[PDB]
Amino acid sequence: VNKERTFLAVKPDGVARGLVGEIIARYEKKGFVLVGLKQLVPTKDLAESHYAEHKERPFFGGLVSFITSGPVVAMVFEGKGVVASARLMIGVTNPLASAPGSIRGDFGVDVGRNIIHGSDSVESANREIALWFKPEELLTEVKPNPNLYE
Amino acid sequence: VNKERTFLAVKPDGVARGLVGEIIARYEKKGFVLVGLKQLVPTKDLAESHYAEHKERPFFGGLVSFITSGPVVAMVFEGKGVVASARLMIGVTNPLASAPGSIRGDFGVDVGRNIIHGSDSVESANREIALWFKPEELLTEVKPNPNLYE
Amino acid sequence: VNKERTFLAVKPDGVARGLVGEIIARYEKKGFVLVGLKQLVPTKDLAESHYAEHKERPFFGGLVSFITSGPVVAMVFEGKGVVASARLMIGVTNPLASAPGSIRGDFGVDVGRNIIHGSDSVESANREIALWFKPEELLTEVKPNPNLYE
Amino acid sequence: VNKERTFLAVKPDGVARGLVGEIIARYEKKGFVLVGLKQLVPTKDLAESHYAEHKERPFFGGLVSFITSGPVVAMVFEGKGVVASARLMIGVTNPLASAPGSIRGDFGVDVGRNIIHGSDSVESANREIALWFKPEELLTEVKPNPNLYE
Amino acid sequence: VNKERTFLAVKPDGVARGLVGEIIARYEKKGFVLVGLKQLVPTKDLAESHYAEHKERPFFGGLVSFITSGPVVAMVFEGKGVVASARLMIGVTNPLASAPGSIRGDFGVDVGRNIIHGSDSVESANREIALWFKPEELLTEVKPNPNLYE
Amino acid sequence: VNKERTFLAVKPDGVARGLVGEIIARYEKKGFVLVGLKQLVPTKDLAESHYAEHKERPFFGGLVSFITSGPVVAMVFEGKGVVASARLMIGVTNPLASAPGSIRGDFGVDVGRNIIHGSDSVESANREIALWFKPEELLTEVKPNPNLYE
Ligand SMILES: Nc1ncnc2c1ncn2[C@@H]1O[C@H](COP(=O)(O)OS(=O)(=O)O)[C@@H](OP(=O)(O)O)[C@H]1O
Ligand SMILES: Nc1ncnc2c1ncn2[C@@H]1O[C@H](COP(=O)(O)OS(=O)(=O)O)[C@@H](OP(=O)(O)O)[C@H]1O
Repeated sequence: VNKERTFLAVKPDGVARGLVGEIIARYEKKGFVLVGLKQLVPTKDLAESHYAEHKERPFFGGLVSFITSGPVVAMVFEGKGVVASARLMIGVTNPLASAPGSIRGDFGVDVGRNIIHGSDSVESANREIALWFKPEELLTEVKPNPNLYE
Repeated sequence: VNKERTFLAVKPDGVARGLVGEIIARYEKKGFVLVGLKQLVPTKDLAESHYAEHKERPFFGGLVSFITSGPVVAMVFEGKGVVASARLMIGVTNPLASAPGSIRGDFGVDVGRNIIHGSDSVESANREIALWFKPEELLTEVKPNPNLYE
Repeated sequence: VNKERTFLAVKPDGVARGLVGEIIARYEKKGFVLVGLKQLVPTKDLAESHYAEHKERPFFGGLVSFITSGPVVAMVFEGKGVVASARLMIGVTNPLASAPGSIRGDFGVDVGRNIIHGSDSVESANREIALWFKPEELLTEVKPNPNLYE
Repeated sequence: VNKERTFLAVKPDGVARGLVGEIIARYEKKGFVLVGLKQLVPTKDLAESHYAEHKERPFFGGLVSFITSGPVVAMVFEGKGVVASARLMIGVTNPLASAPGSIRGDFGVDVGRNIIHGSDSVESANREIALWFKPEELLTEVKPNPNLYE
Repeated sequence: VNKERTFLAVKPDGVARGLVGEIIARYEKKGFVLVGLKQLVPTKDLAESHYAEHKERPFFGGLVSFITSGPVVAMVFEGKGVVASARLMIGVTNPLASAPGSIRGDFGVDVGRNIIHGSDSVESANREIALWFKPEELLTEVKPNPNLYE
Repeated sequence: VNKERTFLAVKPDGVARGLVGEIIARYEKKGFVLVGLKQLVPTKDLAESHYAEHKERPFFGGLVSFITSGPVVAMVFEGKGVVASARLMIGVTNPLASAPGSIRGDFGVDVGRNIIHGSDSVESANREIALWFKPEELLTEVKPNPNLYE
């Protein structure tokens, strides 16, 4: 349904490099509605929890540290197939393998500093959202440009 | 030869969402010459005739209505391999499956409202052109940036 | 009223330099609705008539010749104070005195090749329109983004 | 000092027309740091309090309603002379009289729907900020591109 | 004559902030031809000589130091009235006072780090050019888009 | 290592069509540092040597001729995996087969005039670089945005 949602978060490197508006604009132009938005610096707790499935991976160490080394613009978009489209638009893990046109492909270079995070599945979406956003912070209703869907 | 032409038409949603300029600019930046251009509201007759090959398809119903529910910017471009290139740049039918950088992949979200139409073969081009444009409305001669071809 | 109209025409140099979409996009982004659009090569008659008020000026010679030396994308936009806003966005006669942000300021250099024409007054608007467009070629109705006006 | 801050808020039409990203990007490109950001629907109380100085003005009626008829992206930027600069970049009250390059001059058309609001004085900034943002939602420290200041 | 030239130089902050391409593109779009281009780190000797006219000015110390603290992309453009046009495009000394649309107005914030330098007069152009480019490094001939001048 | 380098060169058509700034900006946005830059007209000697590997290929004649028919903007970028990243960004030989988003895919149409050249391997990079730049013209040190690498 045209009410699917995903969790996106411009990480400390996207924020510091001034890529917040560019990244948001790409999604707005696509047709997805912003449903929640806010800036905060993640806590170790939030980072670990957010990155739970990578608990015993060599990189989990650095993920947690960096994602809490500064402000993060957390956000929630909504729209048909937003979870698949978002990831698609984001690119692939390694910015260097990301095709031009995608976020990481156009702006990224080191997997350590790959600008943004997008939920991988509606399952991780629903969890990630409920982790970063008090339900109060999300639009109870949404009306997309009528020229978007049939 | 560097004289092939394709028919393109920003559909009611492209036009209504204000994507006429961006769409044209993308092909102008590519190296193709506008040989014709015009805005109008297609008639049931033209829509049906335009969508002939999909007469007995479940969606044809909605195709003809929508493409006539408002203004359409019909246009004809020219240049080497313009037909294959236009489609590539337009993306795939479902905007969600269209790669970033393509028209439908950057601004589309529903198959029902997918912004633009490009001729799929030189065969359909020749026909589609002849349908929307009286031959008088088309450049009898063209001169592209000399820096474009060899 | 939000129904005022103006006549714009990307001249042979804007067209040849590939500035059609860029110029159209600027107006679309502003909030004005396209009401008519078409491409044609002006005839000596049309040029002279169009440039009537400059009949005995040293430059009238060249204006007429050049504006008929190639295709011209004639168009008609609509919206509140479109005639004043259009000119504003176009810039001033001499591209070099045109501030950055305007069309001529960003793209122009020689007054001889100043990319575009915009009607100077609603009076010249109403005349110019009726000169370049058979009434049939203009939308009988218009519905702008409801987010545009109050 | 390089710590001055101003309050900005993309109004319902900016948000609805999908201009959140572009607006933010313009200030990010300028050199200012986002110290706070969030989206919400203002309450009659906040709108009235926000528009206090215009209590007995004919338009105040519509100001409070509209700014509460939908989501608003409130945000706080920081940097040298940010208040005077923001306003300059925003343009003048009437979007039609706003020069190209400014926000209102590039995308606005009606005084009623003029996209964004910027604090007019450091005095109103300090107040406006304190109204929409709990001090917890604001960066306690900021570090701008070292290439920005001397 | 359409062969006047000016010396432009992206200072260390423009270079470090990644504004080289944007700045060149702005002039390329305008109509001016690149006649010389190169990246180098100014030597104290060159900075001093280049800033000769401000020898005993308070800021002279920092101008020389900063402009040699890193790579500068020196360039020479050519075109009718380029010197007055480049300056207009660059904006005014204080980036805060630069109108949106201008280089300094779109990206600068401190007078000390104001991105780029443009010759002030044809007098200074001829001089400045002769100072940073060996005559061999400048095009002996130039052919601008024929759609540019009359 | 984040110090790998590649040789890029905007060919005469990219230079003449005014794509220099756009092409540099694309790489600047990606994360790569400009380490050398300059504009020159290739001599037959250099074109031949540069195209050595295609000595007895049918197209070799035109490659050498065309690349010396005008100014070429030679440049050397630096960054982790730049050689494979630059190539990806450039697209594939036939601009018609280049995906949208890539340089050749966004602006090129003929294999003969395909805008830019990027080294194919670090082997060719080291060689090509050594051929168009005297070691003195390349930065002896580089400091990329700290928000780029881990
Ligand atoms: N090698 C390495 N070094 C550092 N950080 C890394 C590395 N591999 C993965 N990551 C980041 O951790 C998340 C891994 O998600 P993936 O599903 O892409 O894992 S994998 O790398 O593809 O195996 C994912 O973070 P988010 O995308 O922010 O969720 C990766 O970007
Ligand atoms: N010196 C000179 N040489 C060539 N062409 C010229 C010259 N002066 C004006 N024009 C063009 O003619 C129209 C004149 O309109 P203006 O009202 O601007 O006249 S004036 O030049 O300001 O006196 C106007 O054309 P449009 O803008 O296409 O209507 C000018 O661009």
